[PDB]
Amino acid sequence: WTIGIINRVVQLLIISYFVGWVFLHEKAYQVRDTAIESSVVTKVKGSGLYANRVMDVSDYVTPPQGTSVFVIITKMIVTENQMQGFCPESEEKYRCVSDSQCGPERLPGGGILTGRCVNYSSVLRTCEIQGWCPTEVDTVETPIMMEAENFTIFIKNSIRFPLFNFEKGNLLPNLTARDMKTCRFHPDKDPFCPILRVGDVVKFAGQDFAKLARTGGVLGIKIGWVCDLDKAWDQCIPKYSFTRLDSVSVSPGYNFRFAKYYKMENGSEYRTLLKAFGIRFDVLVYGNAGKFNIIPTIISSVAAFTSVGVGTVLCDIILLNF
Amino acid sequence: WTIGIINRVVQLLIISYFVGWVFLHEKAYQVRDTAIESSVVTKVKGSGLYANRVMDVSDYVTPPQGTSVFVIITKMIVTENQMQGFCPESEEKYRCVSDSQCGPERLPGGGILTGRCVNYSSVLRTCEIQGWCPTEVDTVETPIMMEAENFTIFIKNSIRFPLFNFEKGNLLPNLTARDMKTCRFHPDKDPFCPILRVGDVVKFAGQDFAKLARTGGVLGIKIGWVCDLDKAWDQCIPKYSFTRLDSVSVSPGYNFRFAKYYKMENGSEYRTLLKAFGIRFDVLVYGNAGKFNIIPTIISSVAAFTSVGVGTVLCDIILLNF
Amino acid sequence: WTIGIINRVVQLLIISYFVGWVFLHEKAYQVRDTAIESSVVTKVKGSGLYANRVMDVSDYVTPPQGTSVFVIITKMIVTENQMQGFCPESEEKYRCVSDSQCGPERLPGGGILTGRCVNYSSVLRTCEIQGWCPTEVDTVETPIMMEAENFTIFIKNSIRFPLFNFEKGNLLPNLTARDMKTCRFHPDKDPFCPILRVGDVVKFAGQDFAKLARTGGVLGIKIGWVCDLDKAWDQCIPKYSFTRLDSVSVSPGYNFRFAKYYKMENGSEYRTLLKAFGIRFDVLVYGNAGKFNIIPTIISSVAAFTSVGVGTVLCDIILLNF
Ligand SMILES: *[C@@H]1O[C@H](CO)[C@@H](O)[C@H](O)[C@H]1NC(C)=O
Ligand SMILES: *[C@@H]1O[C@H](CO)[C@@H](O)[C@H](O)[C@H]1NC(C)=O
Ligand SMILES: *[C@@H]1O[C@H](CO)[C@@H](O)[C@H](O)[C@H]1NC(C)=O
Ligand SMILES: *[C@@H]1O[C@H](CO)[C@@H](O)[C@H](O)[C@H]1NC(C)=O
Ligand SMILES: *[C@@H]1O[C@H](CO)[C@@H](O)[C@H](O)[C@H]1NC(C)=O
Ligand SMILES: *[C@@H]1O[C@H](CO)[C@@H](O)[C@H](O)[C@H]1NC(C)=O
Ligand SMILES: *[C@@H]1O[C@H](CO)[C@@H](O)[C@H](O)[C@H]1NC(C)=O
Ligand SMILES: *[C@@H]1O[C@H](CO)[C@@H](O)[C@H](O)[C@H]1NC(C)=O
Ligand SMILES: *[C@@H]1O[C@H](CO)[C@@H](O)[C@H](O)[C@H]1NC(C)=O
Ligand SMILES: [Mg+2]
Ligand SMILES: [Mg+2]
Ligand SMILES: [Mg+2]
Ligand code: NA
Repeated sequence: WTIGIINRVVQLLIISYFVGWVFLHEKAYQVRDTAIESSVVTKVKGSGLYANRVMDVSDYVTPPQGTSVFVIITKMIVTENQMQGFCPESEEKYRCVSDSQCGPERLPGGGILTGRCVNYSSVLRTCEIQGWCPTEVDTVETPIMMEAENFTIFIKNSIRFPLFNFEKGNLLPNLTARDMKTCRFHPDKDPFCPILRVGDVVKFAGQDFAKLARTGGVLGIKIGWVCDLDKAWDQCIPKYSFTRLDSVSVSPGYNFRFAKYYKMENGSEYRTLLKAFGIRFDVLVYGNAGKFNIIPTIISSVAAFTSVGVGTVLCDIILLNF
Repeated sequence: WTIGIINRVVQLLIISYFVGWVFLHEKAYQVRDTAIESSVVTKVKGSGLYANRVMDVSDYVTPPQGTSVFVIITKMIVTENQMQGFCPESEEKYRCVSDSQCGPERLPGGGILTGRCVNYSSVLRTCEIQGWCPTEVDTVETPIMMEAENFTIFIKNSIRFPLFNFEKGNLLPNLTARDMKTCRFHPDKDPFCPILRVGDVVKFAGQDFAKLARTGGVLGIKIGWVCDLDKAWDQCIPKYSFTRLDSVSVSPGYNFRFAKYYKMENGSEYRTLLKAFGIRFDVLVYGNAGKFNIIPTIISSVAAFTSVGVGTVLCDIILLNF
Repeated sequence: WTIGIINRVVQLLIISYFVGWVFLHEKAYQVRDTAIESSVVTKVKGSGLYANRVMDVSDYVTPPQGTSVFVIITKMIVTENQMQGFCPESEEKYRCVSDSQCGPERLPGGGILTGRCVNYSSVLRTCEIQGWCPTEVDTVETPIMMEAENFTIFIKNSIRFPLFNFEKGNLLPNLTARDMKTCRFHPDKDPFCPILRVGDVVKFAGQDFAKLARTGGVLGIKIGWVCDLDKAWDQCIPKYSFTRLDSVSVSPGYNFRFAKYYKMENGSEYRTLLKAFGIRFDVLVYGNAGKFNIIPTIISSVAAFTSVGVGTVLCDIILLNF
């Protein structure tokens, strides 16, 4: 009966269209490269005011070289002119009553205890320690450099898909509405401007510059490179997303210590101990490309052929049986 | 004969179970993401004693920001108060007899030679050089800061599987037997404590803190994120492994030079030249996840179908022929 | 007719050889690992002359620790002895006529403006600013440290393929024609020498050390690890390639600012502001290995079987029809 092949031909048409759109949708005919080889170079611009001092790129930016990870110092605690010596630590947790509870057995991971219970002040008695004297008082409150919000982060990214030897950069003057020296990344009005306003990045990650500058934090300028190398070089485009990575028992925020080391005319050594709070930026470059390949096109093809081949039989069984 | 389909039905049962367990075992039905997007933040705590000086985080930790790569200085060679000038180098390899063998042709990659053969001491005659005077004597023996062993490395890691947009952190208070502020990673008793005792990491990598602190070395806190995103968020868990990366013609160990730069009241410049030996830590974040997908489930399915389909024929040939 | 199976047997022979060589060529029987876990340690050696000063590793290398990203300073602009204070900026773009155009509305991202239009010199009138005084004059011309060309970059790389737990290093004394302490990477005469002459790397990337040292730049020592773990450990070998990553509205080159911070006997603070130009090196470690696997061998096998199975029919149709 001719209806049997019009039933069969219909079977083939429908089933094969479903399969075809599914595999055509998932690019099963494509091999994929997911090991993006990126190089990141960053440049920060801005000047701020902290106390009655002006902070510039050399002052609040560390490291200075512009790696994929860099810090903009917003707040900082200065313990000026420390000197190797003996002095009572200021932390209440070192509170003692007698030199009997200031032995090595107490606070092992801590600083170096002399073994004397000394009077830091009249209201606290703490174990004495050898080290940079006097000790740091990390419990006071200090201002934050608000100008940092208008600072700007320029991200130049040069990536390479090595499986296809397809290298490209994120500087695209045609894709940017404005000039490169003056544009400013807006996810909508200019999503390819490589210049990000700090405060902008803070918002894109959904965070408040006040609390963030106060406690410090870690943000991620995520650069995504999802590309179809079957298409044009013009189509491999970077998409910027933004997220906070520290999120959140443990106290949020981010701070590190570094000393400026000065020496005296007679030769004794002294340093300015700096506990720095700021915003660390991590440029996370992800990317994956896909090219037409003979092999995955063939495994996907075989898959589709056999699949439709069983579908038409099971459907003959379901229709006939009904 | 009904035995033919009981022979055939048995064929199908057995062969199909083998194939089924193999593919079910290898998760061939799953697509996999192997491009983990990790952010690493580290914090070291401890104080040590070196000579009659106390070293703290600002002193022995570099860089101070807590990147994925950081150094804990254990030993260091100080050449204090160098000054641009002329002086005889101290290395025997620069030994000369006359200014005839101290020409540019000799030791090209080396320092800057003046061309004079001068008497460094009474027992060595070396070519004179222009630079930081006096020269470094990197052949003496110095102590090591043993307290570093009790120092602690806190690793906060925030990773993201971008193919499934599955981000998660390694801070897991439920998975940790003790509190987070006080736990200590033990591969067995607390394998999810993010705090690693330095000496502990040294042992997990199978190394002796004495020789290591003496010569310096490179260790890897490997964080593995093998995950089945078909399963629960609770199942994506990090596994910490540890390894030494420098291993091993070339001299083992690890050392770098940095100068503390000081200036004089009259304006001449002088620096403290520091050859630092220590332990570099590299947090190597690896990870791969797998989710059920229609496409790999289909290619794997087709594979299994055709495979069993040929197996039953070859087995009919082997049984019948016998 | 026996010719039908000699036609069919020929069909099978030819078609199956084509398919077989194609899949055997693409290693479809192999699973692949593309997430290389590399550790990079670098060491630079050399001394150069800048002005009448000698620069050594501690002077021109930053950071000093030898990460995967490091800078060799070739040129630098010194603004010595800056001091918080008030002074007219020197950039023409801050040119003013009256204090009316030196309000916060002007040059928002810039430094901190006092609001006074002051006379920097007799030929320029600029807005006054609070900060490090005097201001930087980044428009003059300075020399470059040419010795840097003969400097040497030693790259020790320890990678790990985690899907197969296959770790290995790039130090291969057997593969190197000469000793390790004295070899020098030549793509041809010694492609496994881990020591790269700076100038050499500059050439391999197709660049001129003069213009590059003048304006600074970013180069990539690309280490490739393409490996067949079905083969011997001796066959997993690294291949060094070289490329310039900044390439190229925006001004080429690379420069960053850092200050050396000095303090006075009476306590006022002053710094040497350094705008550094040099060559940044990025060791880009890529790698992918492939091992024989049951699963991809099976999907590829099924693929080939069905494929040839349809080929012989379409060819019977093409031959018969002809
Ligand atoms: C580490 O601390 C313990 C106290 O908790 C102490 O007994 C031990 O001596 C310390 N280790 C070193 C090497 O000082
Ligand atoms: C950039 O713009 C010019 C127009 O002058 C065009 O010819 C060129 O193809 C564009 N390049 C890309 C990569 O779009
Ligand atoms: C150096 O001078 C300071 C005060 O000027 C003094 O406190 C210190 O003890 C001196 N150094 C030595 C080794 O006496
Ligand atoms: C590099 O060293 C050689 C000696 O090995 C010397 O002849 C040459 O001039 C040096 N290159 C530069 C740029 O100084
Ligand atoms: C953590 O513990 C609480 C118990 O109070 C539990 O409800 C929660 O689901 C746990 N979270 C995870 C991720 O296990
Ligand atoms: C600065 O003073 C030191 C000793 O105080 C002296 O050696 C040096 O020559 C002086 N600087 C100059 C340029 O003379
Ligand atoms: C940022 O700059 C604008 C001028 O463009 C200024 O009005 C605004 O107050 C600045 N933001 C902060 C936080 O100072
Ligand atoms: C290195 O050379 C020695 C020859 O003494 C040889 O026995 C050894 O197998 C070689 N190792 C490799 C990895 O080629
Ligand atoms: C410190 O001395 C310098 C000159 O020696 C002077 O310019 C400065 O004003 C002094 N510091 C203070 C706070 O007066
Ligand atoms: Mg304290
Ligand atoms: Mg020496
Ligand atoms: Mg300027
Ligand atoms: Na298949």
